[PDB]
Amino acid sequence: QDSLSFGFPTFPSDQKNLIFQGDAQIKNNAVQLTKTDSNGNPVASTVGRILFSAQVHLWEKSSSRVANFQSQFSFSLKSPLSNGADGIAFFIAPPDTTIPSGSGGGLLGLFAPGTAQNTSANQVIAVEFDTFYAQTWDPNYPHIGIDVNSIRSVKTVKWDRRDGQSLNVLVTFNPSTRNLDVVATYSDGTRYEVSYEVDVRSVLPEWVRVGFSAASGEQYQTHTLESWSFTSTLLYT
Amino acid sequence: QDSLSFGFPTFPSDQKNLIFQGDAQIKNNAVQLTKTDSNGNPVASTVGRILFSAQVHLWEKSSSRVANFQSQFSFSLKSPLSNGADGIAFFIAPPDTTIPSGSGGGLLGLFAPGTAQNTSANQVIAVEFDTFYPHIGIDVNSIRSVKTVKWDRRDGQSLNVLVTFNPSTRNLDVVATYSDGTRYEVSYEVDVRSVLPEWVRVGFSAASGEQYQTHTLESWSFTSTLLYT
Ligand SMILES: OC[C@H]1O[C@H](O)[C@@H](O)[C@@H](O)[C@@H]1O
Repeated sequence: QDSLSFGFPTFPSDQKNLIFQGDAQIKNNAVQLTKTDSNGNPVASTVGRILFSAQVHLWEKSSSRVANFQSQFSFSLKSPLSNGADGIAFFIAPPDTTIPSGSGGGLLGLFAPGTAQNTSANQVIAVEFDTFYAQTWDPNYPHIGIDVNSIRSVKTVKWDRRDGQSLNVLVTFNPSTRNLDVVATYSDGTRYEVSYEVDVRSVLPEWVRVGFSAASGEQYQTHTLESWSFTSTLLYT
Repeated sequence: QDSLSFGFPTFPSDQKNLIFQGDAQIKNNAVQLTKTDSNGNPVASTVGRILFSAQVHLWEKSSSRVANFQSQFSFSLKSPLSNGADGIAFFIAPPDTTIPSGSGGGLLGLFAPGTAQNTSANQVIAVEFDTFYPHIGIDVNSIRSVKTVKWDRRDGQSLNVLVTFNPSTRNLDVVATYSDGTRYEVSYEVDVRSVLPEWVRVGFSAASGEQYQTHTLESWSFTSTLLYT
């Protein structure tokens, strides 16, 4: 299809179009990407991801078209301790993507340790929310980063972690300008913006899958996806 | 998801979210449900169907919600014969639906002979365009339409159809038009909750028995959103 869109105002436990990987699962109408105990508390050494089953047509060589898309979502992080790790990320990757071996902790379940910074060995675009808890490639402060085939963000902006508070995020890609814009805000109006120019055609295959990934190494916290809407349409360029 | 939409203004041969069953395949940016030879002419004894990959959340028991959906599509039928058959149908069925053994010809690849008229043995809502007088029929768990209206078969002309379901009135409305303004309408009240499971798949089916014709799906757009009834 040239156009595709779907919306999850909440996440009921009766799911049919979500691909669950690692420890990801539904609890209390939300997606718990990282493992939680019976008390609903976060645990260490856990990784989880989800993908929408339908494949998205990102670009079409044949017609020289590239999709215009936007993903809107909300998440919250919680922990008994004052801070947590490691972070959550929205990502776009090849349809058959699976959790790489040894991609826990700071790798957010997105990259393999041996090729984490090798742009030629990866095909992925991600918007990460790093809670910088525990000191090496990205800035030494919590931030929102845009990753293009590397765990080392090509662009970042300072960010603030607030326990238990939902962050509303809007990610958009405009094929005529090639700008991938990210806007995140807390209910009180605190806003965070970061954008980057990138030609998705040279980074990802024509058909891709979209979803989220999160991980906790030694330090932990829950990475709870609360809502998610996505729309995409191929446009002539 | 509570809401889902997709649109195929055309059907390029590079598809990833379509489930092809029977002889259905893409040819010339269109879906050819029934088999065609090398020259592109229709042949006898052929059945084909396609379903969209992602399951549609039709209704939800917990929240007591039911989906408001719209399916807009266009197709054309061509046949050198004076009596092309058998027809094409838009249908909604359980996720694991497959072509029933012996469902060719008049059964349109939708029902099995033994239970084609046994409502209790089927779970499917379909809107058929039968050409073997020609008519538009609304099927609910049976090949025996709950109602039909007269229709005209125009060889090689595209018919634009809009099928909608309003959970508030439980009305399933069908509107079909030819490019000259010729209009056909038929409506039926039905509670989809009592007919289909909460999650379903949507697609099209077509077949030709001894008499034949091409069944070409040219475009298709679908949208669905759960609402409070
Ligand atoms: O094609 C016309 C006709 O051919 C055969 O007689 C059977 O397959 C029927 O079901 C079908 O209606």
